Amino acid sequence: CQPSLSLQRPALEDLLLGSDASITCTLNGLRNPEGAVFTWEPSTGKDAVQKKAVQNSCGCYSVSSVLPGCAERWNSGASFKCTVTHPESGTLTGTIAKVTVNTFPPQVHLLPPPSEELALNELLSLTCLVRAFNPKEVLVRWLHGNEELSPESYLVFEPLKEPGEGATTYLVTSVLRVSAETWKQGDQYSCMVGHEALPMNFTQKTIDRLSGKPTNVSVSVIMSEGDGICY
Amino acid sequence: CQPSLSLQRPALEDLLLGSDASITCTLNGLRNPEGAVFTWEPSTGKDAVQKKAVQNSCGCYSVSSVLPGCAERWNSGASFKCTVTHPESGTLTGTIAKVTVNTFPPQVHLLPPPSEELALNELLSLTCLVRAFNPKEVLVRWLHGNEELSPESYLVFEPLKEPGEGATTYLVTSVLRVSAETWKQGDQYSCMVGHEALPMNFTQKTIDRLSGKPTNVSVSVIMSEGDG
Amino acid sequence: CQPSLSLQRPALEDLLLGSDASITCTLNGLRNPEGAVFTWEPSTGKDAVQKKAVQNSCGCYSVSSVLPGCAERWNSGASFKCTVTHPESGTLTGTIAKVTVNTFPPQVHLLPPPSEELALNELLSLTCLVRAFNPKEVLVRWLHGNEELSPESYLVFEPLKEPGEGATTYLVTSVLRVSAETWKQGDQYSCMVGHEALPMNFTQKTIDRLSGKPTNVSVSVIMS
Amino acid sequence: CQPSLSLQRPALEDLLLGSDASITCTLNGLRNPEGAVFTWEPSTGKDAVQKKAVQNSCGCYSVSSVLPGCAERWNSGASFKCTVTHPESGTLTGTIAKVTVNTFPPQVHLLPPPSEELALNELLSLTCLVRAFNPKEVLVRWLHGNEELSPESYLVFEPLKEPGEGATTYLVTSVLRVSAETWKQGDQYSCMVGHEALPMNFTQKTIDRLSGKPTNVSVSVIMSEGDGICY
Amino acid sequence: EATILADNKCMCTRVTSRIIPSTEDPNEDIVERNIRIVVPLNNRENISDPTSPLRRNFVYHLSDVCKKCDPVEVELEDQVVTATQSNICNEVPETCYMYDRNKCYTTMVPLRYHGETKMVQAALTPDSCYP
Ligand SMILES: *[C@@H]1O[C@H](CO)[C@@H](O[C@@H]2O[C@H](CO)[C@@H](O)[C@H](O)[C@H]2NC(C)=O)[C@H](O)[C@H]1NC(C)=O
Ligand SMILES: *[C@@H]1O[C@H](CO)[C@@H](O)[C@H](O)[C@H]1NC(C)=O
Ligand SMILES: *[C@@H]1O[C@H](CO)[C@@H](O)[C@H](O)[C@H]1NC(C)=O
Repeated sequence: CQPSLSLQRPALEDLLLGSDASITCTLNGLRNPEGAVFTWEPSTGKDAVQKKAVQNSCGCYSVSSVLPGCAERWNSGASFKCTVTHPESGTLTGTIAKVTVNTFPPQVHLLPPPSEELALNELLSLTCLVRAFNPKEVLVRWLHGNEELSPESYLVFEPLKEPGEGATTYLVTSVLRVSAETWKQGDQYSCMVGHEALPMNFTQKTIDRLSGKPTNVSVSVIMSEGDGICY
Repeated sequence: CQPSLSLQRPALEDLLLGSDASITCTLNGLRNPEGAVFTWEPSTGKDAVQKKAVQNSCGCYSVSSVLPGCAERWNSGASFKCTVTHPESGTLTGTIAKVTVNTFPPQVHLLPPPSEELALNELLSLTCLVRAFNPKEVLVRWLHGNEELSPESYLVFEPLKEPGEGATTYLVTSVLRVSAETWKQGDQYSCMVGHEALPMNFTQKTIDRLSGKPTNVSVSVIMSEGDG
Repeated sequence: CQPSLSLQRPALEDLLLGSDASITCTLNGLRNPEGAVFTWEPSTGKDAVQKKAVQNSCGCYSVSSVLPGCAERWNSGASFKCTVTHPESGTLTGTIAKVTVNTFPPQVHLLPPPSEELALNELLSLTCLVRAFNPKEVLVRWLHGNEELSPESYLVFEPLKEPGEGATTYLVTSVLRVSAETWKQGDQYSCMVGHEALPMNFTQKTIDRLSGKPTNVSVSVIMS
Repeated sequence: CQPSLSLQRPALEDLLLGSDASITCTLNGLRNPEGAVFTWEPSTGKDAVQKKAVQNSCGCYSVSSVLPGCAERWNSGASFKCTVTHPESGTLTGTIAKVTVNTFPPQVHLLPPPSEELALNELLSLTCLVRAFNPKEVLVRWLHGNEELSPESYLVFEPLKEPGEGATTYLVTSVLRVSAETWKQGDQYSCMVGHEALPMNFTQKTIDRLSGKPTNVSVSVIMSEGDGICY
Repeated sequence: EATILADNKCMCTRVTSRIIPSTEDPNEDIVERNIRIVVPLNNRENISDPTSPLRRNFVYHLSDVCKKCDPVEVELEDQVVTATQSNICNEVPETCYMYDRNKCYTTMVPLRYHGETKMVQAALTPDSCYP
């Protein structure tokens, strides 16, 4: 349990959906509570707030300070450095930034309910599989019609590194439990995903009992001439 | 660094993939690895292993006490007990047992790959969705044909408690990446899952390239004019 | 106002098909609308009819007469000579004849309407391409149901000399606007083309919605 | 040959291809070759030019002047006026205005060779039909395989008013004689048509050996997925 | 009465579908689609360039048929946000079979007037590309 420094990155929720992202400079492994000094190099925006010392499972202390009002700098790929003086002995520094430069925009796929779970007219599982995102953190929400569903109704599974060779990618899954009654009525359900290396902010996909698997599809091919113009 | 005693059940892998099950009684809160002498009462059977060389980041000590031969009493649903007496704390005691009150046979479904991956080449994504009972522990494996695939090829998530009321159940999902070529060529893939209550230990569901309800697709051609 | 004599060739209209074709002898560049004497030396025995004098925008006069009796000798290569005594002074002379030295019969080609129009119904453009007349004059008419259509329904474009060497020919085009319904229902359409150097009094071509066509397109629709 | 004034529009080629748009103001009838006077109502600073008078067949004199730079004004639908002083008399006046009411662009349809000559190879006739356009001037050019073809080899006919009722419209037909060899090899020909009522100055249609249909034709039509998720 | 799930303008492929009741029970219901394709018999490999061979091969990826590339708003608690609706629209332009009547298709031609060559932009769809 020796003194050590680390920087806790801003949450994706604040960067994409919220209004004020912040960075936290944290020392841990400290025997002497309080008395530590936390100085940010980019002393702009709003003053950092020093938080109270808290004991961990070993009785050592965690002491940190948070710098708010930093979303505008991160949206440009900027950087932050923290220099700290231990409450006991030494000078320690570190840096972070919001720039990885080897990202893969997400691919959001939706899997409709299994036949085994919809033939009974009970409850359905809509599975959202978001694939490929190099900075591992995802914002997953679900929509029922045009309204957001409460987060207590989602099971969102943490990101895991994908196996194999090549560029690193990760999967995230979430399951929404849906009443077969509203699926029968035709209510639309959609998965909403956030990830910074992606344009126009967020991404979404929607499914219902029309997009799902059909039965006895009718296909009509028409040969055309004219000018080859579709009207 | 306060004293405590707990019991850790055998891994499900130890009770379904053959039998090599043991219960680990953990003796915590030690300031000396020599620790304490502990006793046993899992029915009978003189077999104990004491590992003393264990430390936390706090620098404080823990002892792992292994009792082999526990599988039969997990299959019966019987209890086990562990006791120790430390110079640091006096006597610590605890028990462990299989939970049957909220134990329900599982419910497993498979999701064929999404459409975009089928239109494309490269790779696909087969998803195995598993519903777990409250005393939940799941072994998720996959088959390519009749061969077991290495865990290094899976992506398996931890269980999360489902919303609702009246019972506690969890969901897990796992994804297997499948080459488009073997998909189109007819190689079969399957999700095997091991669970406590399942009478035959393991269950299996399968995905083919033809899985699902087959359809009468009606196709016709119109040579008439009108374009579109 | 420079005096000059010219003879006007008989026009195809009335020639290969009408009776009593005629030739006109005309003096231009006159200051006196009287006294011109149009003597005719084909010696058919017919008296040319003197016509009323007319003026240009500048006041110059033009005076002419018309001889009846043409086709029977004109199409035979006869040379009709005209000498005119000038209203004011002197005489002028010239001749007219069918020139059979280097003539070319026509070729008539009809083009069905384009698919771009057929797809829209409305009216279709049936076009008659008439290639390779030696001189410029041509009679272009159409038939609808084998009945002649009025001149008001035509769009016939002036003869223009054909490009190329080793030739002396003209090209003419005509467009007929035809309701898509009559085309789809099978009304017959024809292009009639008349010209001097010819085996008959009517060379024509016909078109319909139908012909031997490359239209059996095999459409292999695949569910994959 | 009585004294008179008339005005003449710019050439359509000057309007659509070049930049030297101009208007011509012409006197006619007068008996005096001596210089007359031209006044341009727009009253531009640019040098309006009196050029060279011409004697007609009857000895009548034609005089004219040109106003340059009539570009944006015609594209904007602006009118022009000319007042002239005859050497023998007083003043005459007149105007030109662009049609901004029935500005209908043509429809262009191209036709392959007729079958009679096509069966004989030798020399083929390709034809271009320009129909249902109102203003009385059209620019028609014939192209080769992505290469302009010399005017001495194509035959363009004058516009001719269409039959029936409606806005005044004209047809134009043109014939390009084509070596049967270039046809058999599939050399690509095209009709280029230009006009001021077309939002773009020009439109193009093409002919080649496959503009019709071979006697052995098939099309591969594949519907992929079919039972997939239709979003 | 059918719901239109997809209406593409490059590959006319109106994909309607509707809930057709079954013959077994009034509760059980069936779904059926109407993939109405329109294949051009006269169009080049590419429609942006008129000097390409005729098109005798057509493939219709359903995902590409039912696409969505029009951002939408979403009431995420108290922050309305713009929403990409697919993971496909990403431009290289996509392969296109038929002309979109509501898009302008043109070609550049070297025409020689008054003695010099000029690059003139000519319409391929003259009945569209208006203001
Ligand atoms: C359709 O072909 C055209 C012809 O090249 C392509 O589009 C033009 O390509 C040139 C050369 O790269 C560019 O300068 C132009 O900007 C392009 N046109 C436009 C409107 O952008 C096009 O790539 C072809 N389509 C496909 C799928 O191959
Ligand atoms: C096609 O329709 C017949 C009609 O009786 C039915 O028996 C058959 O099962 C159907 N096939 C599929 C694949 O739906
Ligand atoms: C159809 O194909 C056959 C193949 O021999 C051919 O004889 C015929 O001319 C083609 N066209 C039509 C319209 O049948």
